[PDB]
Amino acid sequence: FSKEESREFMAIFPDIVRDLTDAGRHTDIPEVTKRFAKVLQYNVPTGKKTRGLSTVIAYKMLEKPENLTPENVRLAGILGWCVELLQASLLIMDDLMDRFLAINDCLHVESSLYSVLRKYFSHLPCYVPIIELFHDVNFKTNMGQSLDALCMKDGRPILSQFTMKRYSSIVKYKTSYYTFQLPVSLGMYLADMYDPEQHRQAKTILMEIGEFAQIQDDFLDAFGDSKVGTDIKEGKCSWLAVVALQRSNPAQRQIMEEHYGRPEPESTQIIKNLYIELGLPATFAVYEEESFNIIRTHIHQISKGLPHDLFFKIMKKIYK
Amino acid sequence: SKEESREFMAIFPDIVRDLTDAHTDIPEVTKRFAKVLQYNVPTGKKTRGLSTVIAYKMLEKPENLTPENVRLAGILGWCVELLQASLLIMDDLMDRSETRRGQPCWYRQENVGFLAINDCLHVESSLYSVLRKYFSHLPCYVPIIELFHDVNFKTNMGQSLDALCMKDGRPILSQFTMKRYSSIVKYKTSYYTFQLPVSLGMYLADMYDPEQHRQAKTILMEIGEFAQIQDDFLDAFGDSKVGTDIKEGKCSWLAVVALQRSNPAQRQIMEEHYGRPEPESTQIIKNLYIELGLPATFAVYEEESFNIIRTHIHQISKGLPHDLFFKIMKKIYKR
Ligand SMILES: CC(C)=CCC/C(C)=C/COP(=O)(O)OP(=O)(O)O
Ligand SMILES: [Mg+2]
Ligand SMILES: [Mg+2]
Ligand SMILES: [Mg+2]
Ligand SMILES: [Mn+2]
Repeated sequence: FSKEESREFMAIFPDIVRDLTDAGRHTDIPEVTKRFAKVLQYNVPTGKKTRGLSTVIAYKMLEKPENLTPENVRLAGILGWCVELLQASLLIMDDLMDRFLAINDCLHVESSLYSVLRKYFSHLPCYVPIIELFHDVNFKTNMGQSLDALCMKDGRPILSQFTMKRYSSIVKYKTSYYTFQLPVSLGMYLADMYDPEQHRQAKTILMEIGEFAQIQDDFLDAFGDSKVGTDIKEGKCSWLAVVALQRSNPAQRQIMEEHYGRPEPESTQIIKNLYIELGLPATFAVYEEESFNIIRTHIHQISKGLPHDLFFKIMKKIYK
Repeated sequence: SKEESREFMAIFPDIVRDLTDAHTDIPEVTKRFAKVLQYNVPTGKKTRGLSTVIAYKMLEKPENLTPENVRLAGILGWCVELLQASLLIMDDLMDRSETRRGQPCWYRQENVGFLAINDCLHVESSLYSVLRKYFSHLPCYVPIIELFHDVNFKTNMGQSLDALCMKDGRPILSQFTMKRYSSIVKYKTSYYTFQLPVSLGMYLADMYDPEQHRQAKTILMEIGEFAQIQDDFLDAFGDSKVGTDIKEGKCSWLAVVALQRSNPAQRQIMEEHYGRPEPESTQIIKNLYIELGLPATFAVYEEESFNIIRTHIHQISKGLPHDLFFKIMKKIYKR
């Protein structure tokens, strides 16, 4: 992202906080409104805002050059901040259901994005498609979180649940819809692109990129140079665990049953040793090359009047 | 009414099918979501959902009250019940409560716990899918979506304000003012319980005049304040649900008025014993409420508030049926 794109995007955030904390309204509840400003300030605008900035970039690469006014690019930035409010609610729910934050802050922050949408977009033709997209993405993300939870019982991973079909569904519902589809579909709607066939062609490619993104992340959790990866300790339905179970003989499966999802550092090393024995690094290398080629082909084939350069830019960001 | 109750209850199974059986790649999680809805949504009194139907029936032109429109009002009532179910799932986890409507709290069910947070957000998100299915073609669609999102935001402000009356699980009695109490009740309870059903009835009746919505709101916030004060009173003075407001350190009307009326010695009993787990501390607080004459104070408030609200309803500007607001008063005051 350019300095100009980043600075213009960041310039919106203080307005969003003022909008949501009723600045100029003279509220009857100033204590809790001031607290909510801190919830937003402490949790929403920090670090990389990749999903929010991707919303702006998607809009800039989908819209007609003539319509790329400072006003329309600022609307794209506001949609980007609504994606970041959703991201912040999800990260808050993560901080809560593993560990100042109150349990209802995740609900509150999620609800706040709809107030921002009403303020800035309610008079535009894209309003209803955009709110329905956020509604649908919220519901599907919750389904993905529940499907992930159905892989654990009484603090132990259920290895019979670790199928590639279930893994692919968790990644799609829990992560890819809100991370990859939502920014691009928002850019399309702000560009007055409503055609279901266009959204569908974008979705096919974005779910493929999202699957590689999570598989790469799962690979690096164990095999990256260090955050220090805890997927094995936490019993996560990781791509590595799924493929290990596909590749295991009965003796190797017994090692997974005994040592996967255990707190002891030695058990994490036993699983890493089994992943090495099973050739998961070589399997990832083959998958990275094969998935790159398939996705590149699908982007070359993209039709329905969609630009290729947006999808190539997304693919190159993930694959480097 | 038997007919109203049965017609309303008949809609629930269709809504569960709409939300779980219309994602064919993930049947395990749709089957689980059906159980989340079946446990948390349809077993209560459904006062708020039924009140949405009654509000609509009293706001709509009699000649437009078709079975089809009454069913739409019922679907909106179930969306209110979905919102409430999400809120109580979350509140029960936050308050670590044992039971709700005489069932174990959802978060206490095997392998839920903090996953109740995801179930809360899921149940709330689900009502917008119901709205899209049945209302997307109607002029009331966007006002209704916006009302649900705004009431969710305001209810969260109420829940967070309630939490600013506690520090590390101990009540902050300096926070227990009638001003803060009134604000908690308005935002945490009255908006979703009283404003939302009536405003939904108004929108389905194509009544969009913000001033009609404002006048309804003034009366409904007054009725909602009495409703919560009565509930607080009965938590301590009701005849056996066994009330635990004292043990929980709740910012109750009884605690607020006790602090107004207390001499320094009585204040110290509140400081020492309010929000403690020991049964004898609850007894000490109840005994202080008796010493301070809170029963007589409630009896006077019940009489005066009834008369003041009846006066305000008589003054409601034409367009709104006084009968609707009197019917709500009669439900709450039982007269
Ligand atoms: C944003 C959220 C989660 C709002 C909760 C709304 C609500 C009605 C809580 C119950 O209040 P309470 O805990 O004072 O009373 P009860 O005794 O009914 O739990
Ligand atoms: Mg990871
Ligand atoms: Mg509670
Ligand atoms: Mg009560
Ligand atoms: Mn509570």
